[PDB]
Amino acid sequence: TTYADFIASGRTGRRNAI
Amino acid sequence: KGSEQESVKEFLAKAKEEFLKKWESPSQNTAQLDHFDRIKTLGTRVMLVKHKETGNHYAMKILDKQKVVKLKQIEHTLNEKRILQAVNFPFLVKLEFSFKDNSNLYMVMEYVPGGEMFSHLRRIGRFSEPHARFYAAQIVLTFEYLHSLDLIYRDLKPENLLIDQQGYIQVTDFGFAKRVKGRTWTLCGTPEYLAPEIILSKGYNKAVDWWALGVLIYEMAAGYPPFFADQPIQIYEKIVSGKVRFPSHFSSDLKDLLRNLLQVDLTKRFGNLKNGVNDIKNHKWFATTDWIAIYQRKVEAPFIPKFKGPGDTSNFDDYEEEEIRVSINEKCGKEFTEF
Ligand SMILES: c1ccc2cnccc2c1
Repeated sequence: TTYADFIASGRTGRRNAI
Repeated sequence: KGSEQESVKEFLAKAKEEFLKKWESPSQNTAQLDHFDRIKTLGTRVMLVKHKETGNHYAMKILDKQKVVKLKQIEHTLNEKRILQAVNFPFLVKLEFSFKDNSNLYMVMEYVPGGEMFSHLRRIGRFSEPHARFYAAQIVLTFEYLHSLDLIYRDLKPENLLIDQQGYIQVTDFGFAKRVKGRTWTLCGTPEYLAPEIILSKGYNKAVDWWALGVLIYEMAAGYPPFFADQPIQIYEKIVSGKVRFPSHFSSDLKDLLRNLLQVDLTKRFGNLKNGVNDIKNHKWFATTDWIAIYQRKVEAPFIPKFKGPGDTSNFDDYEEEEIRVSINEKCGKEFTEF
């Protein structure tokens, strides 16, 4: 599932500005 | 263009007269560090503090002048403070004091105790469409306000949206906000939320905020952003590709709104057409929204954050605490003279 893919990704924490 | 639109127009006219007065004559040096007791770090920095003379709690953003210089953020930081001290809207966090010392810049804001939308969204997974619509409507009005003042916000994301004790949103962090009547060109924002015209190094305008609204509504309703990957370059490739996939629980109205907001063609993106924000406010997905009631905070919120008392931070993550050191020598005085 796309949710499962998101949850196992490296970008589920707070995201910094570039 | 009826009576309701004329009232919005007149409201925004008065708002602009008030904004410009403060824009042209900014406030400066309205407190000092030892007016506050420092309590706890709320984000990274922003610290919870207590004002000694009143006993009020505030959120104090602290910027190290030397680090601002190294990151080439001098003008953006002057933008942030000059804009924040001049705006006034229900869904914008209020700046109460600002000042600087030898080492740091300080912006002391109203403390919003309910936590970042980010924390609640990640924990619950996703918001229902009525829930997401409630929050989205507040952003729609806030951008209508900011854009009418020639302001672009440029960093919309759940991390920057706080929930107050009434369950309503307060927008924080104006670090990339800019007042500009033409186009601008700075590569800035957060990767998941960047419009394609930013990634492709074109001139761009306030339409990037409406794209970012599209990303926000999607992330609230799906639980994950429309474009994600493990590395920023992979995110950018998805953003510029021109395709978006929706969860199967998205309503038909919601998908149609998001296809018009997440529109790579600037001549077709909602918010940027002849009807301006009214293409958004009159979309079928917003049919149940009473925009005046939202502005007046008369609509029942989806949830009220837990409140254990004054000064409690249980709706925020814990962060490592660092000293606030103030050098005996003034740093970067000329660069920040107007702050
Ligand atoms: C960052 C983190 C927490 C906050 C709480 N209240 C106001 C502003 C804030 C900014």
